Amino acid sequence: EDGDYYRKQLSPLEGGGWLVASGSTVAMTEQLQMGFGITVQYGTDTNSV
Amino acid sequence: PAFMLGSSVGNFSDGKMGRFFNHTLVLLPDGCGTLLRAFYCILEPRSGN
Amino acid sequence: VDVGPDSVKSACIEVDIQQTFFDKTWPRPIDVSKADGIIYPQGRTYSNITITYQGLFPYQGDHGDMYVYSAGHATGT
Ligand SMILES: *[C@@H]1O[C@H](CO)[C@@H](O[C@@H]2O[C@H](CO)[C@@H](O)[C@H](O)[C@H]2NC(C)=O)[C@H](O)[C@H]1NC(C)=O
Ligand SMILES: *[C@@H]1O[C@H](CO)[C@@H](O)[C@H](O)[C@H]1NC(C)=O
Repeated sequence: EDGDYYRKQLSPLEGGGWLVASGSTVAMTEQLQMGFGITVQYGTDTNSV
Repeated sequence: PAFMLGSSVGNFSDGKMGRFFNHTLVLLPDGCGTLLRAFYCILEPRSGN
Repeated sequence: VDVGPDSVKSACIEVDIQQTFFDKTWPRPIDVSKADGIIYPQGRTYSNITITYQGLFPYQGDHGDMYVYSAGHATGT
């Protein structure tokens, strides 16, 4: 649900403290919409895709 | 040598350091050094002696 | 998910701590002129030329984190 608050604990060596966050939601329509992200790489390996 | 890789650290049930969480990369040589077994999977502690 | 054969009874055998014996000095600093532990360029190569390159490398001559393993306790066979 919207306004949800989440949290978790942290190990002592990483500086202590508790990690906290808040989340929000968007409802569905009849048809589902999604997001795509394209990134291409040139010199990592042999040019082969 | 056999390696463990992870982004989350912690202490064990008796507080001993070495406990990790969530997905973890495990490297294990085997086959008298001929094989290089590896997996990015979930490790779960055992509750025995 | 993948195929993994399952384990047996969960009595883990006894484990010691003898790091005092493990404390031995075999320091081997790395020699860049000897060119050991030197990454290659990821996708290209050259031949018979000197070239400056920016990337990932170790410092010259570090003592590092030399650890070892050894056999356990044994009484004959
Ligand atoms: C690699 O390149 C070097 C120089 O860039 C070449 O070395 C020269 O070789 C000639 C012929 O043997 C000599 O007359 C020069 O004095 C050398 N120059 C030096 C040593 O600076 C070398 O021959 C090349 N290697 C190959 C296989 O062609
Ligand atoms: C060895 O382990 C892998 C991964 O758990 C498994 O896929 C394979 O079947 C095992 N082989 C034998 C002989 O148990």
